[PDB]
Amino acid sequence: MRKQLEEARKLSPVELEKLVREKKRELMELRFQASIGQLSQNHKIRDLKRQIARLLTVLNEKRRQNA
Amino acid sequence: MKEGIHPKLVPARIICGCGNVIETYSTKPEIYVEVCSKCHPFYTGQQRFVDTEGRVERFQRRYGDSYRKGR
Amino acid sequence: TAYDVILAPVLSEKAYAGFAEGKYTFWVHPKATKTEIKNAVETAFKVKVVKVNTLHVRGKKKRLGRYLGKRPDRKKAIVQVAPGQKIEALEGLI
Amino acid sequence: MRVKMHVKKGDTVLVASGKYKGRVGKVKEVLPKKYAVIVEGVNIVKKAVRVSPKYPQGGFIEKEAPLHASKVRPICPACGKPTRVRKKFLENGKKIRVCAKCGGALDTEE
RNA sequence: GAGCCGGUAGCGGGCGUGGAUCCCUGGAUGUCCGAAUGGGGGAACCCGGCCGGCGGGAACGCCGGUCACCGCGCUUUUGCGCGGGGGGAACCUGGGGAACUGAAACAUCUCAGUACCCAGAGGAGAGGAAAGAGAAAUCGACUCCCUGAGUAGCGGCGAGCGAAAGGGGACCAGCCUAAACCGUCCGGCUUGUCCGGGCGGGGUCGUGGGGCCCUCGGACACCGAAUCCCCAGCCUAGCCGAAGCUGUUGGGAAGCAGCGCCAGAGAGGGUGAAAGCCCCGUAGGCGAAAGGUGGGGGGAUAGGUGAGGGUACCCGAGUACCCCGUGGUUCGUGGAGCCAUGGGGGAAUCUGGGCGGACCACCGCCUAAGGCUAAGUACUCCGGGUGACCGAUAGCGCACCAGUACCGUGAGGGAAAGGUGAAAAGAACCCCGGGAGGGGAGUGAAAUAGAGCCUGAAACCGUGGGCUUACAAGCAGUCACGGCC
RNA sequence: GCGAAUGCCGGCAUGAGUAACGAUAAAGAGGGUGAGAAUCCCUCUCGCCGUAAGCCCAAGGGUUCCUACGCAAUGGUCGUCAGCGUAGGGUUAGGCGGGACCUAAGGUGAAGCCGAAAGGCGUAGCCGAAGGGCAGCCGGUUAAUAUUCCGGCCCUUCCCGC
RNA sequence: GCCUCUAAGCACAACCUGCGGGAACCCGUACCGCAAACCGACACAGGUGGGCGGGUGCAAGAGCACUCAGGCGCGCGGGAG
Repeated sequence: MRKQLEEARKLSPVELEKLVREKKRELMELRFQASIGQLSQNHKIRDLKRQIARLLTVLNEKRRQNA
Repeated sequence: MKEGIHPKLVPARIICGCGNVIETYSTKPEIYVEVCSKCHPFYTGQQRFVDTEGRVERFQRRYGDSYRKGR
Repeated sequence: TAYDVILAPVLSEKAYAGFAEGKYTFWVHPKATKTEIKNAVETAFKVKVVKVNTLHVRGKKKRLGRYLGKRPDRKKAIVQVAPGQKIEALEGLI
Repeated sequence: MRVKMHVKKGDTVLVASGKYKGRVGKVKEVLPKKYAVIVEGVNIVKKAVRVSPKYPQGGFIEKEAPLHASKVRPICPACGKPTRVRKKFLENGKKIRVCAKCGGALDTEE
C-alpha cells in the first residue's frame, strides 16, 4: 500500500495526529487479539505497526520540514 | 600547575652528582653521586589600585612586575 | 511516541475472580505510573479507575542446549471499576 | 551458485544426473542455488501422524541438488545465457539466446 | 531480476515483476546508562524548578522542550553568540622516570632515556631557511634510506659505549610577525610633545627598514586549504563476457573411448570420483550513479610578494654575556667548546653581536634572546592481495551462541568443543522393555558411512580357539633338543 | 624423527570391588501407589528435640514456591521421592519498609589554599544509618501471596471550596 | 514542632481553625534463612546479628531431667557378633 504512503503524504496537522493515534489504538485492539483469530491477523499486526510507523515518519517529515 | 613562574616558566628537574677533584693539580677525580634534585625561585605582590597581589617568581619577576609598574 | 497504548490483559486463573466482579487484572507497560494506569485505563476504556495496584515479575529458567537464558520482565498491574462496568467483552471472555 | 542464478521457475535438462528427462522445476534459492525439478525424491516413510493419513508416510519428495541441470532448453537444449543490444527503450530482457532461444516470454507460458 | 518475511527449517499467517528479498547513500525518531553536564546516585536509577499539552480538574502522572562545569572573546551593560571535554590496537612529542642482568663482586659505568605513570596533537605527529655546516676564498631548510666508522672518539680508558661533515638516494616553497619611525588614530596621562591599543608603510631570507633629495615607474607568482567548479578515485550496488555433444565401466562420471571447439580470458573454486568448452558475473575486457573524499590540470577568484643612489641615526625580543649547580653531546669529570637552564651578577641596534680554533692577536661564518606550513621515513584498528606459513594438542589461546564457561575480593586468569552423507533420503511399521535400548523392514553403493555417526589406529577391558601348568625358584631370556598343533 | 627432562596434554590401568556412605536422636508393623519401591504416600506402635533440632525480624541467596506431568543426569546405590526435568501459574501497601525529609563518622566538593603533571588539601552546600523523624489494627479470605486482598472498626498528608 | 520577628507581602486574600468535595506517585512482599536454600569448591558434626523462651521439679534461674506446643528419627540397609 505505498498508496497508503500517498494518503500519508496527504494528511498533516491534528489530522495525521488523530489519525495515527486512533490507528495505533486499533493495533492495541490487535494486541488483545493475541489469543483469538490470530491466523489471518498476523499481517494486521506486523503491517499495522509498519503503517503507523509510516504516519510517524511523516509527521516528522511534515513539521520538521516546517520548522 | 601551581608554581611555574608567571613572568614565564621556571618550575623543574635535575640529576646531581659529586666526587672529590685533584684533577689538574694531581690525579683523577672521584665520582659517586647518582643523586636527584629540586632547584627553584620565589613569590610577592603590589597593587592594581587598592586590591592586587602578584604570585610570580624571582628575577623575570622583579623586572617584570616593574613592567606592570609602567602599566 | 505518545501512543497511549500500554497494555496486554491478565488472563491468569485467579486474575479471573476480579473480572467476575470488580477488579480486572492486566499487564501493563513495565513502568506505567499508577496515575499513568488511571489515564490509560480510564481514557481508552471509558471506565471508573478505582484502586490500581501494581507488581512486576521478571522471568527465569529456559534452556537452549549448550547455553541458556531466562525471559524478560512481565509487568503486572490490576485496577478496579466503580459500578461493574466496562471490559465486558473481555471478561465474559477470560 | 551465489546470489546469482540460472533458470527460474523455468524448465530444463539433466546432463550428468539421474533423470535427464528435464521439465518444470519447483523452486530455486538465490545463494544456495538449490532447486527442485519435480523429478525424483522419496517418501520418508513419515511420522506416522494424522498429519498424513492418520496411518501414514511422506509423499512428494524433491529437493533438487546437483548443478548439472543443463539450464534453458529453447528449440535448443544445452545452452548458455546471453544479454542485450537493447534494440528497444531500456532493454534488459537478458532473455536467453543460444541457437534456439527462449526468454521466458511473459506469454503462452510463464 | 523476478523471489522473500534474518542464524530456524516447524507451526500458524503472508508480499511482490502496476522494478518484491537484498545491495549502497542519504533519511527519521532513535528506551536507559556512559564524557553526562539540570540535581542527586552503590552507572544502565530516584529527584526537581519554566512554556506546552492531556486527564478525574487542583494535588498527580507521562511525552515534549528545557535548565551542569569549563576557559574561551564579544553588547565591561542584563551579558546573548562561539570552543573543550570522552574516546581509540600500534605510531608520535614533551613531562617523570626503575631494578634486575653486565662489568664472572660492586659502588662511577652498563642495561637507558629502555619498562612503567602522565599530558597532549594527529592521522601522523617530529623537525623545518642558518648567531648553520666548513676550512677549498665552499656549501647552503627540515625529514627519511644507504654510507660515512664501528672509525673520530667517550671510559674503575675496564664492560662497554660509540658521532658528524661530505658522497649516494627520496623529497624539494617559501612566507611571516614587536620590531616607534611614519603617520592614522581613538584611549589616555594631564595636555602640548609618555604610554596604551587598533590600520597601515615597515610589516628585515640569506639583511637591512625607515625618514629627506633626484633615477623610479605604466600587465604574468601562486600558496601552507587562499578559494571555487570541474573530469570529481573510491565508497556498495555492474555487466557482458569464447568452445563440445555421443559413448562408456559406473550409486557417481567432468574420468577410458569417438569425434567437434574456445582463446590478448589453461588464475581458482563450485558441479555426487581428477572439465579451458558443466557451474564462476575471473583474469578478456569493458563497467558503471545525482550523494562522500583532491594529489593532477585547468582556469578564475591573485592575500601577497616583485626596482636606484644619498644622507648625522632612530628601528625582533625580558637574559645575551659572565660565575656556581646540572641536562644535552660519541664528553662519565674532565686543557673540554657549543646548545639547554636553577641559582647571583647583569650589554649591546648591522664598527651591533655569538659562531670555528680553553684561550689571545688574526681570518673566515652567521646573523639568534617571537611566529607558519606542505612533501619524502612512522604505525597498524580497519579493507585487498600474496606465502620451499599452520592444519585442527602449530596456528591469534579464539574455525564458531572462548574472553565465555569456571577460579578469584579485586586487580586479575583464562579452557575446551571442528567433519554422518551425494543429497536427509537420518529412520514409518512389526517385535522384548517402565525406559532406554536391542532384533526385524525400508536407507543404500556403505551404515563395522548410522546421528558427536569419516579416517576412528596405542593403553587398557572383554567372548572364543591352539599350545602350556600345581616339588616350583627366573626381570629376563634366549642356545639345544624333544612332546604338541 | 626423541623411553626417557618428579616434563606438557589426554586418555588409561592401580591397590580394589578393600577404605568410607559425613555425627550412637532407634526403629518396627500394617494398607496405598508404581514397572520396581528398607529407601515414596496414609495409618498404627517407639525414640530424639523443646529452651532447641523453638516459631519471627533481618542478612545474604535469588530462584524457587505452588500445580501437573517426568528421571535416563543429580541426591554419596536406592526411588516410581526432590530443594532434580518441562510447562503453566504465583508476592499488589495514603496509613509496613526504603526514597520522595534530618544529621554523624566520612565522602564529595561552588570558594580558598597548596604538586612536574596524575594531585593533595577543603568552607559552604549535597550524599551519607532499624541514629533522628513519620499517618492502623484485627478477623476472614487462594495452589500460592496478604497490618497490601475482603470485611469490620481508626487515622494521615496535600489540593478546591465554602 | 512550638513559637519570633525580616523579604515582605500579608492584610483583603497570608497563617489557625471547621465541614464538604477532591487527590496522594517510585522501588519492595513468593519461600530458605540459626540453615542441606546464607559464609566453607559438597544435602560439609566450623560460623553467622536482635526477639518469651510452655510446663513440672530443684533455694535462685534460658544449668539441669521429662516433657508444651511445633520440630525431627540425620539418607545406604540385613547380618552375625
